[PDB]
Amino acid sequence: SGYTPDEKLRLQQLRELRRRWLKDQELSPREPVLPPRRVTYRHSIFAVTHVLIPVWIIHYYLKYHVTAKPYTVVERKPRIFPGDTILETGEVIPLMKEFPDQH
Amino acid sequence: AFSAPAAYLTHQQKVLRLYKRALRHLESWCVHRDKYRYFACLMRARFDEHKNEKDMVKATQLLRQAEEEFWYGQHPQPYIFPESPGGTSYERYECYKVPEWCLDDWHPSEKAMYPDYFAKREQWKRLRRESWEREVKQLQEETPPGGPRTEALPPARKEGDLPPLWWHIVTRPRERPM
Amino acid sequence: HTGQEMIISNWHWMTLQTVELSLSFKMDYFSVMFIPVALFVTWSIMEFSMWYMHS
Amino acid sequence: SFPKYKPSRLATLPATLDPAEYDISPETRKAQAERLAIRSRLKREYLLQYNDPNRLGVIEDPALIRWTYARSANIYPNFRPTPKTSLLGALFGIGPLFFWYYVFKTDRDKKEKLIQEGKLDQTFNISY
Amino acid sequence: GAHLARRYLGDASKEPDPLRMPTFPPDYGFPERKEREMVATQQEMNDAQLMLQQRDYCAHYLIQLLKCKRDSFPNFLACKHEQHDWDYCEHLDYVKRMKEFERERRLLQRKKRREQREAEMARG
Amino acid sequence: EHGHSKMELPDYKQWKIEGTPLETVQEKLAARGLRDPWGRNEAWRYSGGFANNVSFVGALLKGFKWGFAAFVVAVGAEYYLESQ
Amino acid sequence: MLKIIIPTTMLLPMTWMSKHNMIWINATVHSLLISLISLSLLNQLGENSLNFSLTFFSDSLSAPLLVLTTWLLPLMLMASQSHLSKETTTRKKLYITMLILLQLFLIMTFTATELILFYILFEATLVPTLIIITRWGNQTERLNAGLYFLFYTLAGSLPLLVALVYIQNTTGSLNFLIIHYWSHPLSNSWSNIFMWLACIMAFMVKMPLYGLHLWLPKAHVEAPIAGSMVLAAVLLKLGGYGMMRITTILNPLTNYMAYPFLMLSMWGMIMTSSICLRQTDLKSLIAYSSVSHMALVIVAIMIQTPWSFMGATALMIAHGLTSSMLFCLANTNYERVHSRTMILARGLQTLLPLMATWWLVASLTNLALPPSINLIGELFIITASFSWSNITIILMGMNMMITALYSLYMLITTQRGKYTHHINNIKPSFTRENALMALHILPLLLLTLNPKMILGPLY
Amino acid sequence: SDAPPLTLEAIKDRVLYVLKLYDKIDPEKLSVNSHFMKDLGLDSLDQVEIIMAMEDEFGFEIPDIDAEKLMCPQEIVDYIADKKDVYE
Amino acid sequence: GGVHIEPRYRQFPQLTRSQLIQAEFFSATMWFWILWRFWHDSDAVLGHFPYPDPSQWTDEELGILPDDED
Ligand SMILES: CCCCCCCCCCCCCCCCC[C@@H](O)O[C@H](CO[C@H](O)CCCCCCCCCCCCCCC)COP(=O)(O)OCC[N+](C)(C)C
Ligand SMILES: CCCCCCCC/C=C\CCCCCCCC(=O)O[C@H](COC(=O)CCCCCCC/C=C/CCCCCCCC)COP(=O)(O)OCCN
Ligand SMILES: CCCCCCCCCCCC(=O)SCCNC(=O)CCNC(=O)[C@H](O)C(C)(C)COP(=O)(O)O
Repeated sequence: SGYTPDEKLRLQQLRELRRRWLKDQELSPREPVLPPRRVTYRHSIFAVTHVLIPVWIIHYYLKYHVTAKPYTVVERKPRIFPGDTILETGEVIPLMKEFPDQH
Repeated sequence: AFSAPAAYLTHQQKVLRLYKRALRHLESWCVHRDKYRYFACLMRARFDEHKNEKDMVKATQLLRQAEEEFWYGQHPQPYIFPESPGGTSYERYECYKVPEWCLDDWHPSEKAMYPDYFAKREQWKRLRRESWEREVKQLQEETPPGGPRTEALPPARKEGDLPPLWWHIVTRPRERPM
Repeated sequence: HTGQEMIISNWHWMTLQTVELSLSFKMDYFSVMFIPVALFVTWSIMEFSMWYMHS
Repeated sequence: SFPKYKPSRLATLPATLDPAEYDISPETRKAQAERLAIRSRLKREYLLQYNDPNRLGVIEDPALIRWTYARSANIYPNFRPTPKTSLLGALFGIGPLFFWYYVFKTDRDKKEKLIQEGKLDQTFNISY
Repeated sequence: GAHLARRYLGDASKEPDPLRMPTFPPDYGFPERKEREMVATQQEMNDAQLMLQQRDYCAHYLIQLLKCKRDSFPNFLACKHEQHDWDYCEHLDYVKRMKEFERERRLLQRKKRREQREAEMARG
Repeated sequence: EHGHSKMELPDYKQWKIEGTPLETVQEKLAARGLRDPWGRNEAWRYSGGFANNVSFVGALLKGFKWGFAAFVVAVGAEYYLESQ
Repeated sequence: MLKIIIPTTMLLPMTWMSKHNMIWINATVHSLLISLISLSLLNQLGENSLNFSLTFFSDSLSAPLLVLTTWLLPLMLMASQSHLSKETTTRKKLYITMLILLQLFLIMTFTATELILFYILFEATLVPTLIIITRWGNQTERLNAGLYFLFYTLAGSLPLLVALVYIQNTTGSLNFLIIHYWSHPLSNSWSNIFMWLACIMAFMVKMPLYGLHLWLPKAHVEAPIAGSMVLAAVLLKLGGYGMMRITTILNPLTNYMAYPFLMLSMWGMIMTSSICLRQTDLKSLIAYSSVSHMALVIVAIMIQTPWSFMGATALMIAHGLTSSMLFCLANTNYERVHSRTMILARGLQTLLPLMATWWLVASLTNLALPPSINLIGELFIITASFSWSNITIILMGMNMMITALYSLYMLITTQRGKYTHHINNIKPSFTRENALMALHILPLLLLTLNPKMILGPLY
Repeated sequence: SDAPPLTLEAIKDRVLYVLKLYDKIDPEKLSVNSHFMKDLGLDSLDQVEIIMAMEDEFGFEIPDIDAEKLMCPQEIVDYIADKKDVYE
Repeated sequence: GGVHIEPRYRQFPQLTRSQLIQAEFFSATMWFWILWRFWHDSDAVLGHFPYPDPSQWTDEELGILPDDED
C-alpha cells in the first residue's frame, strides 16, 4: 500500500513544474501597460438626467399626443358620497335620511 | 483522480471504502459531534470484532452482508462537501477555466499589455518543444511490447529530462481562475 | 387619498379587422400597490448583491 | 433481515449489491486485466496525440464517427421487413392519424349539426 | 362545528340544508311581519360604488367610513368610531342570520314532532 | 487591501475533554471497554465563546426586557399626558 | 416591376466583367442596392393590387416575399465568401451567377400574373439549386440528395401542369385576376377530387408535407451554406404562396378534402419536434424544425380563414429569417470544427461570447418568444385552428412545449458545459460572421414594430 | 468570501495540529516525515480515520483511490497544496 | 466598506459593538411594537362582539308556536 518510487518521483517532478508555472502566472508591477489617450452634486445631476427629463417627455407625450385621440386615457369616475359638492355644478348632494344612531 | 486505477479492488480496499462510507453516512445521521463520536467508536468496535478473520470465503460473506445493511440505512440525503461531485458548488467555476492556448489568439495590441508574462510564455513553449521530443523516445523505449497494461506513466530518469506527457497537467488553469 | 384608477392606451399596435391591439397599461389598485413593494424588494436585493456577488 | 432492494430499468442495481462482484474467479480477473490493458492502450494513444505541440487541429475519434454513422446512415441497409417491424410501423404510422381524424371529424360533425339546428350562442364570434 | 357532526352522524332531515333555506313562509311565525329598513337609496349607493357584495343592509355605515377615510387621509386612523359602527352592524346582521338558522331548525323540529304525534294517533 | 496579518495557530494542549459532554461519551465508552481517540480534536467547539448556549424560547425572547421597559415607559407617558 | 428585374439581370455582366479580387465587393454592394430598391414594393394598398402590366403584378403577399428574396442574396454572398476562398475565379463567378439566376427566377415567380408563367419559373428555380447542391457540396451523399430534391418536386408538379392547361381549356384564362373574379365552385365528383389532388400535391411536396419531407434533411445537410439559406428561407415558401394563390378555385371541395392533410400536418409537427430532441447533427435538427414550422403553415392554409392567412404569411417570413440565421451559426461552428456534430464542440460561450449571444437570440426567436413575429404567426394560426376545432390546441400546445425543449437543447449542448480539450483551432469570430448575424437578426426585431407589413392582403 | 490565501506553512501547521490532537499518536515523537504503520505502528482503519479528520479540517474530501496511498504528513501537505494550487 | 476582522481558527470571531447594539435595538423595537399593538388593539386577537348562544334565545323572538296553533 502507498506510492511506488516511480510514482513518488513523477509526482515530485510534476508538482515542482506546476509550482514553477503557477509562480510564472504572477504579474510584474508594471505588467498591465495601459496606453493613455483622451479626445449631493452627483445625485443632483442624476435626478435631472434620469428623472426630470423622462417626466418632461412623458408629460408632453401624454398631454399633447396621447390625449389628442379619444378614449386613450380613461379615468374611473371619482366616488360620490352624500353631502359632497360638485365643482362643475356647485349643487350640494342630499345627505342621508338620519338613520337611528345608537351604539 | 491523480492516481491511476487498478484492474480490480482487493478485499482490503473494499473494506476500507465501506468503512469510510458508513462513517460518512453515520455523521450525516448523527448531526451532533458527541453523538457522532460515540456512535462512530461503537461502529468501529463492531467493525473490529471480525478483523482477524482468517478464511477468505467467510470474510467475503461478512462484507457482502454489510453492504446489504448499509444500503438499507444509507440516509437518502447524505452530507456532501460543496466541491464534491454531488455538492452545491461542484462545477460552479468550470466556465471560467480558459485554456492556455487561447492566449495564442490574442491581438498584438492585447499582447502589448503584459510583456513579461508572454516572454515567460515563449520560454515555457520552447522548453516544452524540446521536452516533448525527448519524451516521445523515452516513452517508446520504456513501454512493454504489445502496449501498456496500466495507464501509469514513468517519471524522468535522466538529468535534463522531464516526465513524459507533462504539459497538460502542469498547465491546469486554476482552482478558481477568476 | 382618492381612489384614483386609470388605464392608458398610448400606442396603437395593429388593427386586425375588428380587433384593436394597442400598448395598454392598467393602473388599478393592484398595479399601483404592487409596483412599490416589488421596487423596494428589488432595491434591497440589489444592495445585498453588491456585497454577495463581489467576486 | 432487512427489506431487499429490487433493481429496475430506471433504478439499476448498485455495484456493492452485485452478486457477481464476489464470486470471483481467475477468468474474471483475467477479463478485468484485458479490459484495463485495452483501456490503457487507448488512453496512451489519445495522450500521445493530445500533448503533441505540432498538432493544431481536432483529434479525430473513430468511435464518434462510427456512432454517428450507425445512428444515421446504417439503419436502412440492415432493415428487414418482419412481422414485428411491419406491425410496429403500421401502428405508429397509421393509428394516430386515424385516431385524430376520427376525433376531429366527430367534433366538427357535432359543431355543424349545432349550427344547423341553431342553439350554439354564437354571439360576438366576429373574428374567425 | 357541532352542527356538522350532528348532521353527518345523526339524521339529516331534522336539521336544515343551508342551500335550500328557508323552507317555511316568513309569516308562519308572527303576523305583524316587520320589514327590514334600508336608509341608502339607489342613486347614492350606486355613486359610492362600494361593491356588489358590499351592497347589503349595512351600506350606510360603510359609506360613512369611506367618507371619513377620504376626508381625513393623511392621518388614516382618524375615524375609528365609524369602523366600529360598521362592524357592529355587520355583527347584528350575522346574529340575524344565526337567528334565522335557529328559527328554521326549531320550526322543522316542531313540524317533525307534530307529524310523529299525528302518525302515532292515526296508527291507533 | 486584504486580511494578511500572519495569524498563528493556538497551543494544542489547551483542548481538554473536561467541562464538555465528551466526558459522558468517554465514560459510556469505557463502561463497555472502549475509548474515543478523536475527543480532543473537537474540544474547541465547547471551550471558548461557544461554551454558553441559549434555549429556543430564550432565543425567541431576545429583546423582551428592553421592549417591555419601552412599552411601560410609553404607556406611563401616555397616561400622564392624556390626563389633563 | 422591371425596375427591379433589370438590375438583377445586369448583376451577371458586372460579375463576369469584374476583377479576380473584387467580385464579392461588387456583388454585395449591388445586391444591397437592389434590396433597397425593392423595399419600395412594401407600400401596398388596401385596394386590389399593384398591377404593373399584363405580365407582372404585386400584392401584399408577394411584396414581403420579394423583399426577403432580395435581402437574402447579400447574406448568402457573405456566408459563401469563406469556403470559396481557394476556388478559381471562373468557378466563383459561376457560383455567383447561379445565385443571381436563382434570385431572378424567384423574383419573376413571386409576381407571375399568369399561372403558367408562375409554374415555368417555379420549375426554373429547380436547376440552379440542383447545380449548387450537387457541385459545391462537401460530402459524397450530395448527388443522392440532389436526386431526391429533384424528383420529389417534379413528381409533385408534373400533374399540376396538366391540371393547369385543363383549366385554361375550360375557364379560358389563367390570369389570377380573371381566375379570382370568375371563380366557380367545384362540384363533389371524382374528377374534381383528382383535379384538387393534382393542384395541391404539387405545392405540398415542396413545403414539405409530413411523409413527403424525406428529401429536405438530405438537401439541407448536403448543400453548401448558401444552398441551405436559399432552401430554408425562400424556396420553402413557394409551396405556401402557390397554395394561397390556387385555393381560390378549389372551394368548396377543400372543406372536406383537407382532412388527410390537416391530420398529417398536425401529427407531423409533433413527430418532427420529437425527432429534433434526439439528433446527432445540427443541420438535421434545423431542417426538422423547418419541417415542423412548415407543417403548421400548411395547417393554417388548409383552415382557410383570414387569421389563418395572416398567421401563415407572418410565420413564413419569420421562419425564413430564423432558419437562415440558425444555418449560418451552424456553418460558422462547422468551419472551425469540420465535423458537423453537436457533441464534439461544447462549452463555446467561454471561447466565443458574442457568438453565444447570437446563438441565444436565434434560439429565442425560434422558441417563438413574444412579441416576435414568430409568435404573432403562431398565435394567429393557433386561434384560427381553435375556431376550426377546440381540440387542435392540445396538439398545438404540445408542439410549442417540444419546440422550446429542443431549441434550448441546441443552445445547451453546443454552448454550455465544458469545452472540448483536444480542439485548439477555435479562432475568434471574424467581423464578417458577426455582421452576418446582425443583418439576420435586426430585421426581425424591426419588423416586430410594424407587423402589418407581413400580415398579408387579409389584414 | 474574504478568504486568505493559505500557504504551505499554514497547511503544514494545520496538518500537524490535527495529527497532534489524535491521542493515539505520541505528540513528541511525530514528525513531518513520519510514516503511519511503520514509524507510528498504526492500522489501515486509523489511516482512513486520519484521512477523514483532515477532510473535515480542510473542507474538501479526498477520493479513496488517492486517500489510500497518502502515508506521510509531508505528502498529505503536498497533495493538499497541489489540489489548492499553493505557490509558496 | 467595513472594519478589519481577523480569522480566529477555533476561537470566537471578532464582534463589533455596532452590530450587537443594532441587533438588540431591532429586537427590542419588535417586541415593543408587539406589546404596544396588543395593548392598544387587543380585539384583533380575542374579538370584540361576543358569540351569541343559540339555546339562550326564547321562542317568543323566534316565531315558535306551542305546537298546537299550526
Ligand atoms: C404518403 C404521404 C402523403 C401523400 C398524400 C396523402 C393524402 C391522399 C388522400 C387523398 C384524399 C382522400 C382520397 C379519396 C377521397 C374521397 C372521399 C372518401 O374518402 O369518402 C368516402 C369514399 O369511400 C371510398 O373512399 C371510395 C373510394 C375507395 C377506393 C380508393 C382507395 C382508398 C385507399 C387507397 C390508399 C392508397 C394511398 C397511396 C396512393 C398512391 C365516402 O364515400 P361516398 O360519399 O359514397 O363518395 C364520395 C365521393 N363522391 C362524393 C364524389 C361520390
Ligand atoms: C410526390 C408524389 C405525388 C404525385 C402526384 C399525386 C397527385 C396525383 C393526382 C392525379 C394526377 C392527374 C390528375 C389529372 C389532372 C386534373 C384533370 C381533371 O381533373 O380532369 C378529369 C380527368 O380525371 C382523370 O383523368 C384522373 C385519372 C388519374 C390518372 C393518373 C393516376 C395517378 C395515380 C392515382 C392515385 C393517386 C392519388 C393519391 C396520391 C397521393 C400522393 C402520392 C376529368 O376528365 P374529363 O374527361 O374531361 O371529364 C369527365 C366528364 N366528361
Ligand atoms: C448508517 C449506515 C450503517 C452501515 C452499516 C454497515 C455494516 C457495518 C458492520 C460491518 C461488518 C464487518 O465488519 S464485515 C468484515 C469483513 N471481513 C473482514 O474484515 C476480514 C479481513 N479484514 C481485512 O482484511 C481488513 O483489511 C482489516 C484487517 C480489518 C484491516 O486491514 P488493514 O490493516 O490493511 O487496514
